[PDB]
Amino acid sequence: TTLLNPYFGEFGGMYVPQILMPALNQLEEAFVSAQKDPEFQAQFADLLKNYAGRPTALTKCQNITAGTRTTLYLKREDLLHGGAHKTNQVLGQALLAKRMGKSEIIAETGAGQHGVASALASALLGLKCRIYMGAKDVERQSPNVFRMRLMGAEVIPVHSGSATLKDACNEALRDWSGSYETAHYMLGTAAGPHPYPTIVREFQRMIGEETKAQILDKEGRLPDAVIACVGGGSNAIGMFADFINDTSVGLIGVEPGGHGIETGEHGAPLKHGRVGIYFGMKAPMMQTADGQIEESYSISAGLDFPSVGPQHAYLNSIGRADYVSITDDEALEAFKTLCRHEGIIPALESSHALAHALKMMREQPEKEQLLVVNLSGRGDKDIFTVHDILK
Amino acid sequence: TTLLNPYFGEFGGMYVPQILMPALNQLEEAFVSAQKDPEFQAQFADLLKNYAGRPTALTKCQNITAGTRTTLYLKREDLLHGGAHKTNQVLGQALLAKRMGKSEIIAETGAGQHGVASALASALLGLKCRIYMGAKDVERQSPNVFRMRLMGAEVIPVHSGSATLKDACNEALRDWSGSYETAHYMLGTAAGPHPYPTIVREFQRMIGEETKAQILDKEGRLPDAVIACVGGGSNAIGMFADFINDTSVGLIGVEPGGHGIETGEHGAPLKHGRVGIYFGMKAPMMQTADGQIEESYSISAGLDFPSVGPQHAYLNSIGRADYVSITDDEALEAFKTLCRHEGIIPALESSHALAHALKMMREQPEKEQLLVVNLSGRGDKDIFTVHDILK
Amino acid sequence: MERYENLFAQLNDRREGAFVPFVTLGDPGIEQSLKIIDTLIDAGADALELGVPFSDPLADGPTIQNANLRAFAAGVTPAQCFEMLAIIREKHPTIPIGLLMYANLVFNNGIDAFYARCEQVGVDSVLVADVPVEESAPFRQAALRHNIAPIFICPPNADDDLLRQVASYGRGYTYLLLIEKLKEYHAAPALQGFGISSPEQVSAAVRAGAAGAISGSAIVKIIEKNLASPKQMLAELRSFVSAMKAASR
Amino acid sequence: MERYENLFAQLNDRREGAFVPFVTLGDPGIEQSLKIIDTLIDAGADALELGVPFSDPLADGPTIQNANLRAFAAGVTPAQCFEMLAIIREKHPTIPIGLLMYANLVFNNGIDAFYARCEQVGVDSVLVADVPVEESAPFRQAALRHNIAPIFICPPNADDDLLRQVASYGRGYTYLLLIEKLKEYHAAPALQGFGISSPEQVSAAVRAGAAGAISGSAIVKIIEKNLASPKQMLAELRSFVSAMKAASR
Ligand SMILES: *Cc1c(COP(=O)(O)O)cnc(C)c1O
Ligand SMILES: *Cc1c(COP(=O)(O)O)cnc(C)c1O
Ligand code: NA
Ligand code: NA
Repeated sequence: TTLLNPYFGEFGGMYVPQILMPALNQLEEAFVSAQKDPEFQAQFADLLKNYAGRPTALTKCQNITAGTRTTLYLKREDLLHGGAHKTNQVLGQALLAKRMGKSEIIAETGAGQHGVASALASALLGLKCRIYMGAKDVERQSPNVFRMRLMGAEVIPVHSGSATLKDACNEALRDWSGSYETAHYMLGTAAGPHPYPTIVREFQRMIGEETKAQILDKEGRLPDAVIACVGGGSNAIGMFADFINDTSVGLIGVEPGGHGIETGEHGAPLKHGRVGIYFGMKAPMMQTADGQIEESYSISAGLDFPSVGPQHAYLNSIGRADYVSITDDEALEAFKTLCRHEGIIPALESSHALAHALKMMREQPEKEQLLVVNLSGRGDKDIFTVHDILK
Repeated sequence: TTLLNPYFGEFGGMYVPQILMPALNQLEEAFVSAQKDPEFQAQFADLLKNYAGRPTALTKCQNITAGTRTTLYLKREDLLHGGAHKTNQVLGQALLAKRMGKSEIIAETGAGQHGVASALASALLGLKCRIYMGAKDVERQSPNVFRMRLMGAEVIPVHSGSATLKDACNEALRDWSGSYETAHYMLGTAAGPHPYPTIVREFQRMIGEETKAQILDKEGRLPDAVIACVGGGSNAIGMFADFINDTSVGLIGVEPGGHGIETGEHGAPLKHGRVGIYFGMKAPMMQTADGQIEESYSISAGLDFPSVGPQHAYLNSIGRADYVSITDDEALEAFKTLCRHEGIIPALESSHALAHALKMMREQPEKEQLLVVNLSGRGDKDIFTVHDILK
Repeated sequence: MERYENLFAQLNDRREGAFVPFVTLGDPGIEQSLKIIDTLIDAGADALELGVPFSDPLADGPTIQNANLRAFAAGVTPAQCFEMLAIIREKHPTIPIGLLMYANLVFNNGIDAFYARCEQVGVDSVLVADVPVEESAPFRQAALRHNIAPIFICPPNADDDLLRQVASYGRGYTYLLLIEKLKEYHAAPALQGFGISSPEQVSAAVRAGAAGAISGSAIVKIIEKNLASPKQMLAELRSFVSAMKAASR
Repeated sequence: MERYENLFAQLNDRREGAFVPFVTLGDPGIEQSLKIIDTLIDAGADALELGVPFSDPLADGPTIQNANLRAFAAGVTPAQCFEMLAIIREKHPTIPIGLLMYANLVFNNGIDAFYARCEQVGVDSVLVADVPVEESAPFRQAALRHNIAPIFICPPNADDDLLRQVASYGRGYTYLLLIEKLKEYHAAPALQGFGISSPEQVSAAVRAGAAGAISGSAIVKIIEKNLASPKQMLAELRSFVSAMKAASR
């Protein structure tokens, strides 16, 4: 028994051990309550505005599209406090934890962005925060690890399995199984068991709502398409949400193609994976022929979630949203292109979205189109990675 | 002959070789013209808003002041595009360069923040950018150096003299002496020869204007004091400007005390230096008894300017503004305090301002006071520096 | 078949509790695992609960997580586990055999096909660790079609509604992690799991009204501790199981 | 005194141009600098333009920047430069001596005190590199009070207004970087600076109507090139200055 539908077509559900169901029902109930509570809305709006920096800008990029009939706008989540869209929903989930009288937060992270976002929200709202991070990721994200500790969060390495995000995902659930009475599991993407896909979307939907208002203000009409990278699906569903009922608006999700789909070294489960049941949901997954879960590869560590939010798989199934992939090289070129022509350093994650937009423009330069790319985050953190590759 | 007064009391002036005076008069004339040009204002407002992310937030910090009668707000310039207030004025100066039909930009930088800001503004507005940076600073700011190049700017190391900011300052002027016809020197702080102190203040004054409006909205009255760090003086004069005629509002500038004023290892020329004539202006300077210019020391590389804007020296002389200093250790503590209690990582520069505010609060916890600290920038860039020191 | 029903009836006819040990198939190797299992049975195990190694066992503690690591290090695959299951059933015709699975290994090549494979090798029950009764429909339906008892965990934080469901949906045995209410709703015989690592806990379980007890990790711990000596491993396993079984009598 | 006036009158009485070499006091060392200077004079220099090493010579090219580095490496200070100036004047009573200064070294211990010190050691003129005529009031006033001629640069991008000012404010000589207009406004005799590195440029300067030429860096380049051999340095300096002076005749 649930208050909201846990499924998006055949995808989604609550595939967790029986011991975790009460925690999920409790969470669902608190969210439904909070959503109809004007005081909760006002408090969340206040943090978003006065703490995180919302609304974010909608930047028109004229240099990049010169000579073409493409008009491109970038929704500036890179300007959000923390440098990425991750901040929007952790603030909402933190407020939900408090509403449930919870005083501790459990969070998982791969590249460290979510860990840092959970830690900053916990610091602000007086919550004790413990973060699980795959030992392999701990080793390669020292900066983000220190930021977490600087903010008072307890960082715990995970050596089990592949010692990456998925292994951090299991460890978090394990912990929560026996601490949910006083602790809230702050899941980092629009995936996992219900009500998380729904909750994260709702707490990221201001991205699309702002974008709609801004584009109408500046162009007097809706975009022909909005484009966003898809690691787990949060920034994308955040951007897409408010436009779903606007049938004339294309929704384009970009999965990491890595070294190339045909090489098998990618992170595009939605279009190249296989439906499975893992991390509490039925969704497309990166897995072996035998059913073992595999890692997603990408030059961008943030697009590492080996699956994808169930609402995206559903939007794809009915044809409402289209999903494509962008390789490491295409994303690297988009990254350099934005730095040089617009003076904005995009996160390598966001660069995938930008790269597809660049492709839409370049392939048909005389096609009149109004596009919005969700610039999910800033790429100062990627300066080293890109550095090595170049020259 | 000038259109505006080049002096603030005895401080300021235009102490440059005769060959540079036409460039300064030309610049002054363009600025005066631009200031009364609504189209220039609208274009500058548009970039500030839709590109840089203005207005920035005014964040109330409740956790940090708990148990005291101090109410503290942080003006969030760390949320500005680029991560610091530097961006405001480079956009204005870039627009001025174009207004003068200039197509190239010359800029100086120590910690690299200004270099990066000049480079991003140049990229956005189609300007060819060359930046001078002391070889010693080039060596210790590889990240910012790469960011500059990623944005298309040409970075040129300076090995002359102490190979630091001051040496970069001379090299820029040298270049400009024989290229000002097509190139604009984008000075990085509220200092140097007239009209720069005036221009930078005016292009940073939105900081204080926004702060006033925001504080009136949220508290219904003006701050008892606004506090800002002072490296060269731009973020501080930016914050102070709009409040100067509000006599009930204290203006507090914080110079870096380094290892301690008494150790001589500091960067507080305004209160502990000696008036001299350098970098085109008469102002307090870090110099030997003989008249040779010395470097300013601070745990924070951004507070390295060995002098201070002439308007601050003037505001100090008449008693309108008060200047104090904060040591490396006090700034490190303020840095950790903000991370842990508010989930915001401040730039080590800004931390000096915060540290003084913390002192005002802690020394007299029962004193009712409404303070605003200008959080000039974010401290992700300082994560390494702080890392080493700790434990 | 009705191996659980026959086991519990026989155990009741002698006021005895059931002792069910759990091990991971292929841990630490196929050969050694088969020997471990034969030892567990010779020592007195009434039924077996066998895990199939999975990459992300989000419902298991370190003991089990490491057991899977050892198995994977040995190259154990689901296909090999099923070959093992067949061999085990061919040697022991009556002992109930239950699998502890993760939803994906069941759903991978089709749920019906999985349970059909279970029936073919002679498995008696299947507990899917990450499938709550709320999501169990296709699983229990498939299980029943192939004469496989679907097993459900009755958590500590359970309520009356969950108890009614577990009683209605489960078969073979109820995995207890209350006993009166379960009997009241005609639930499958309850076996006490979690924390069963000493004879007194077995006796305590039977005394509480449970039909038996499951040792979810103690067996695996003995394996873990004797990896260096296969012979000592079997010897210690025998002593432990023998001691645990006697406590059910 | 009126050393410049006496020099130019004497040069005119023989249709000769003035050749003024520039060097940095104390470059590459105090001892060697004094010898360099005595050599420049023995070779035919009509007047001297001497720089006092400053930390941030924002108005000088690499040649001069390096010259200051060498001097500072030798521990040369303004106080030592003034001791040198005294020694130089005591050996040569009539040659005009002009200093090329940076505002801070002049303003440091008080502007009047600086010019008073100049008069005391026998300096004739002072050009403050970073003080435009717009900011020169206290400097030229102090210079005149102490019988020191304030020198101003007449830049290429100059205009009529600047020309009138330079003519009105300068004394000794006008540092040219036009000649008719200067003479028209009764400006101090103009000396051509910038780019004077060959005899033909000297002759070209005098032919253009200038009273002479200043070699702003060529002398320093010769020093730079012969740092390894002090004796060859002096020898080459002599040949260069001798050649440059003959071209003014
Ligand atoms: C974490 C991250 C992503 C990937 O996560 P989603 O949940 O797919 O949005 C994308 N962009 C940035 C900048 C991120 O930090
Ligand atoms: C450059 C910088 C400063 C110092 O410069 P001012 O001109 O004194 O403002 C202060 N804060 C930040 C973050 C800076 O980048
Ligand atoms: Na994914
Ligand atoms: Na300073």
